[PDB]
Amino acid sequence: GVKMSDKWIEIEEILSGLIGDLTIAVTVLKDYEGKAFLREPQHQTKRQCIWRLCVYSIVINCRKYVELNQKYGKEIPGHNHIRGVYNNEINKNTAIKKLRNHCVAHVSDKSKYLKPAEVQEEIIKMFDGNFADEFLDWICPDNISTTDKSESLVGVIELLRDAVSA
Amino acid sequence: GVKMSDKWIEIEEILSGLIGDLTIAVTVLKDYEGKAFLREPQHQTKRQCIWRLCVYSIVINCRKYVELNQKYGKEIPGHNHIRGVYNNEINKNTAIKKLRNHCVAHVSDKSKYLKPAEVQEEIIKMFDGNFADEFLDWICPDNISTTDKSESLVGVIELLRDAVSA
Repeated sequence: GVKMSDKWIEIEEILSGLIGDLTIAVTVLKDYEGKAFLREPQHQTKRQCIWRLCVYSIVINCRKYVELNQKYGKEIPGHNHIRGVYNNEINKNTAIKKLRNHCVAHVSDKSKYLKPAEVQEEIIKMFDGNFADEFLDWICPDNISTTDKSESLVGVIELLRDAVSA
Repeated sequence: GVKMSDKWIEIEEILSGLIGDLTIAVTVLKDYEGKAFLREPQHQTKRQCIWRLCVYSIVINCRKYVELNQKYGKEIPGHNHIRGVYNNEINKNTAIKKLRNHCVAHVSDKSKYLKPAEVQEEIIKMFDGNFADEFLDWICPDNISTTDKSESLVGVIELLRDAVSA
């Protein structure tokens, strides 16, 4: 029959998942980047596989954050602005959607397919160069505790979760 | 205009990606499981996030293996059987598709949505219990080199890749 949507339950859930998945993808990636030997030529394949593992998860979740936004203008408005800012950054960075789409597409759906060299290019575009620090810190900085939560995606997503918990 | 499909190029690519992504997801998961402190209560969230990271990737790739199979009966037939066996195991294990679908679905598409407790249940179903060893070893065993390649998903996928390289 009919019922209440419990929108807010679903939203708290999704927000919480976003915080954890984005945080862990960054942490894992940084952990492995801390192993210098992985930058050697005989480990390139393995290293690339780690990057895809973490990057695919980041892009899937960045898009989810946008999709949540476009579904729920039912949002607390004291943060209405910072939220749109992060929403906008993600759309601006088109490598994100491109990577998500490829990673998630059905094998038969080749309209979204990126060849391996293309995936590599898209990853460089996403990070805006050869250095991951900026983008990673923008997703989730180390010791996010002592951090202006306006200054990272995960902090902003936490700003919303905590508000919704009320 | 019209051209050759270069099916075989695409297939070599996808197979190669499958080998690397399945292998790394298992390796990462095992690496973190080797850190005993992560099983403590204050780390449950983080530990769960690691499991989702790796499990989502495994399920996405297991399904891709099936989808590749259903798209290309153009396949070497000396391995025609082992391939269908692994294809069948994956379909049999319905938690795999369920998890894939949830992880990949659009936020607005709630026909596939699993609540957090449901995701946890599905993960236990996938592993057929509280111990990951069997399923993980079935995906990709340690030192896969000294291993009957018929005895793991990744070995079988390597059996095909290597053949296709010809």
